[PDB]
Amino acid sequence: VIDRAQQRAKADIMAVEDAEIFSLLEGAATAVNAVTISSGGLQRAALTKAFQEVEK
Amino acid sequence: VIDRAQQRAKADIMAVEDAEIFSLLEGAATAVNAVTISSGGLQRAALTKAFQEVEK
Amino acid sequence: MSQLSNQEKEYLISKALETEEGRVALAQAMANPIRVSLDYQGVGRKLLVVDPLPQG
Amino acid sequence: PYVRLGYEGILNGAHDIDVAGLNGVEQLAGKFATIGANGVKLAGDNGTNAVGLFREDLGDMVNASEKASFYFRGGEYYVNISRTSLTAAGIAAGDEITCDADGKMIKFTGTGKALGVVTHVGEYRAGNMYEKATQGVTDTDTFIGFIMYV
Amino acid sequence: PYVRLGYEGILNGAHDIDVAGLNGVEQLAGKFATIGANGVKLAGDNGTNAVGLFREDLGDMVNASEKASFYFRGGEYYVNISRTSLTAAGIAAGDEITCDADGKMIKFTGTGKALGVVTHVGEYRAGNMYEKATQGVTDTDTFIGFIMYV
Amino acid sequence: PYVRLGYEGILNGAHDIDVAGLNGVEQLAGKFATIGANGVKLAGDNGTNAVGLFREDLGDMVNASEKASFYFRGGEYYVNISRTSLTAAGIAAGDEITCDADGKMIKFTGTGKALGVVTHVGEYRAGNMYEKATQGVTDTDTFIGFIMYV
Amino acid sequence: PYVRLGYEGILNGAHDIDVAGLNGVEQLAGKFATIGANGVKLAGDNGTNAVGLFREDLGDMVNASEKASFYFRGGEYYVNISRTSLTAAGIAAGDEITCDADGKMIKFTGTGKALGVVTHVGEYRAGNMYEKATQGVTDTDTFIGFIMYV
Repeated sequence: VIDRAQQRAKADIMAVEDAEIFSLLEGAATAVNAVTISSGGLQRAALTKAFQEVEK
Repeated sequence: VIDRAQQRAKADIMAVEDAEIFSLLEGAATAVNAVTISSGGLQRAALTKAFQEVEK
Repeated sequence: MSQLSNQEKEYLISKALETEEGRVALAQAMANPIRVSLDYQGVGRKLLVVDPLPQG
Repeated sequence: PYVRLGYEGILNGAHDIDVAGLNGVEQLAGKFATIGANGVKLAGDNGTNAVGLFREDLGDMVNASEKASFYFRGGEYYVNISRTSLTAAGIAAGDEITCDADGKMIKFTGTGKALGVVTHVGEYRAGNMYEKATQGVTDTDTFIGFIMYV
Repeated sequence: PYVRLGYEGILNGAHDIDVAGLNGVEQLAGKFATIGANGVKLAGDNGTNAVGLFREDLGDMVNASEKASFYFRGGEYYVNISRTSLTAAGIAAGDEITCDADGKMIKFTGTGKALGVVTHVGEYRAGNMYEKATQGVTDTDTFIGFIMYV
Repeated sequence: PYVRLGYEGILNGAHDIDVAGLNGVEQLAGKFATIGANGVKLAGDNGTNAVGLFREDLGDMVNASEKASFYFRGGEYYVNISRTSLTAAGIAAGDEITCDADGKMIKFTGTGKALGVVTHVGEYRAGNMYEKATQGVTDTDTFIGFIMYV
Repeated sequence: PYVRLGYEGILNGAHDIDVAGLNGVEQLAGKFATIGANGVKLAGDNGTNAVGLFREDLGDMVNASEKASFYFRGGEYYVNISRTSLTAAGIAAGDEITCDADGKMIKFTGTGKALGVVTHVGEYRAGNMYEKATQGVTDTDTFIGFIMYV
């Protein structure tokens, strides 16, 4: 299962075996989640961000 | 009951008694520490950390 | 010590219970249950994805 | 292209690197290949194609291209941008590649080690010419995964 | 890995690595694999190969690792290189043996990464067993996630 | 009343292991220094050993004695090259020790010849088997804490 | 096979199986002597061979080697070498005699390769071993008169 996870997440751009987020990704703006100096603030900020794309 | 807990954790052994369990076990988890975070906070923060570890 | 007169044994043993029943706990690092899974018939996948739509 | 100067996995010379125009196109970040080397393979033939001959498609997609049975281009056939290969098949060492025209170095492969032939397995192979076309201007001298100049 | 499929079958070690005149307990020094009798081969006969973990015995002898429900014997566990065999890494028992931590590459059950131990039936396996002790040093070449020399 | 014997309550001093014989050099096929011979730190039997003599029971770890004395194997009884033990557990320096096999002075433990069995205090005594392999000096009746040259 | 009448000679050293001191891997486990065999003096007084090949029994007794010119089975070469550097001594009636194995230098002859000392009984050097592989380079800078490590 893990090896699957390992490809699926990361592997120097893959899409000839398992599609991975990093290969697929378009856009990303840190500005929308604000800027924080606490790990928690970013995490609170983050939950909302999928809703802008029109994803639940 | 008191002395038994002390030797078992550790409390100076002369190589004649049960091994020092407290020494052998996992080091200090730097991750838990959010940098300049309260002592009480540390104990709360650590409890969750063990659940991530998958230890009861 | 098993004497009051002082001597120890350490290698001579009897009545073992809970031998080789140890583990090493592993932290979760899955991605297989976190995406949806469905069964399918075919020997490979073809996927279509929409690109940036024109705007303005 | 048409200047003799080949050799290398990446030459910085002229008509060996493009980056916009110059008998081929290169993007300023590549597009990733869903056929061929893109990420590191440690085995596999990766489908058909290992001799170049790809076409970039829309968005971040590179895809198949090939020649019909009983024909060979008299023109310049597609090759990728010139890469090393630390991977089994593909031209790439797990890089994100773009398509060009002739003037770029590839790896050839096959069962010979004389001058190039044409195969209708959607590849070109190493053989000996006698009725089937050679590949590259410096021919085919491959010992499998040698850098041949196109 | 190179065009038209990566590595397959057995793969070549280092040959004629001659280590001699050592003062310690190493297996590197020219010394025997003993099961009993008088050694192997006639003139003009070439060895075989055998990979696994071996253990030093009484005198200047090595033999195979067995159990863990019997005592651990001799220094570090090691895997066999060649110097009589003309073929790959390995040696035929009843020769002078140089061993290394290189044994590249003849497949046999499990892997050898991060030291190797002996299991309670006698197979050879990798670490980590003890974390409070240092086991036989066989640090393998990169080859992981696939069957290989222990 | 009440007198400890072994287990880190007896002081046996220190003795030099680079005294007598040929002296090898620093190299591998060694083993680790800890209290216990298959144990863990602060849990190990101990002879009248100081510097010299230590026999593996399980793992590739040493501390004094413990291993069937019918058959001694591993290359000598193991000796220390160019570190002198600073404990009186026999060896338990807390490092990985590089060992040797030249003629080298040892410390013994237990009454009578080692040709017997093991006493679980860290000693040799006579077993049901006789005319088994002895250690060091022969022809000479050895007693508890004798200094032998191997 | 089964050759060597009576005591050994003195030729280019003959103590520590030709001069070299205590080097290599050793053991030095003494144990009693039964009468020799396979030369003269089978029974009565002193034994067969005086520093040549000796062979361990399976009760841990030592006598003249009972094994000769076996092929395609394991090594095994045991010599009886006393504790002191530059001394080696043979079997006698009774008494505990300290034995060793190889880890001493011997003398080669021929243009072949020694893979060890003579398979047959006796001798304190390798012969010209055509009875062992000539194949591959085992002990560097091979020529006639050269001192080989066993």
